[PDB]
Amino acid sequence: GPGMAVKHLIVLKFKDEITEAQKEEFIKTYVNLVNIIPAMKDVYWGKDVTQKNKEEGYTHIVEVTFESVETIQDYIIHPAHVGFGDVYRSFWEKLLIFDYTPRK
Amino acid sequence: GPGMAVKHLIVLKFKDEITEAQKEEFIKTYVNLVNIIPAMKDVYWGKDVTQKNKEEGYTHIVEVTFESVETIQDYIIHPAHVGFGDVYRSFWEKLLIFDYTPRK
Ligand SMILES: CCCCCCCCCc1cc(O)cc(O)c1C(=O)O
Ligand SMILES: CCCCCCCCCc1cc(O)cc(O)c1C(=O)O
Repeated sequence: GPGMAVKHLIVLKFKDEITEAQKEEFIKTYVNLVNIIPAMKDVYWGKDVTQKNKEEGYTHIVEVTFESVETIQDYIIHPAHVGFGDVYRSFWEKLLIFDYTPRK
Repeated sequence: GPGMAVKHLIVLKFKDEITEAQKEEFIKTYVNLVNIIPAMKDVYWGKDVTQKNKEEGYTHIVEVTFESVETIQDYIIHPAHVGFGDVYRSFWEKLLIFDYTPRK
């Protein structure tokens, strides 16, 4: 179509002791970044329900739509993104980061 | 619309010896499954461009929409899916699978 987009995909595992209340606060603050970082055009997330890689332990997936890899860079270095890591890095055990253009 | 569908997300790293042409043939013959497996509605895929995961170097991402976890499981055991997985399993080094309903 006429618009171009790049998807920023994050896969996440929280540390075992993190509470559901803490996860909720974490996620609310993350999705709120759309009100702070204009590069972020869409945010959708979900929790895995099938546990096909239970041993690896990733549970959460977030998809963020951007116009280009250049605006993704603006999001990465935005002070609110750095600050989110400052406050919440201690909540996650591991992450996977991907940037790609979905195609058929 | 109000529908509550489920996304099937696959993240993959091929073995180092697999050629680009072989990866493309794998993807092409994976997308052909939409024509064979009733549950498989659509497929989008992409190649990661930012390479941020260090020792966990997944390269390819595929997203498939399904009605439900049950119809995902239909796709898993369908003989054309079993056959695809059987004969290409030696292609990949790392594989993660997630099933989730995207939400805001
Ligand atoms: C519904 C779950 C919300 C998960 C939010 C995860 C935020 C991760 C922040 C981050 C940390 C990092 O060390 C490297 C990065 O690339 C990134 C990023 O892409 O945002
Ligand atoms: C653009 C790259 C295309 C990737 C195709 C990956 C095929 C994976 C087949 C499989 C094997 C398995 O052991 C378990 C599973 O759930 C599955 C699956 O979900 O399809």
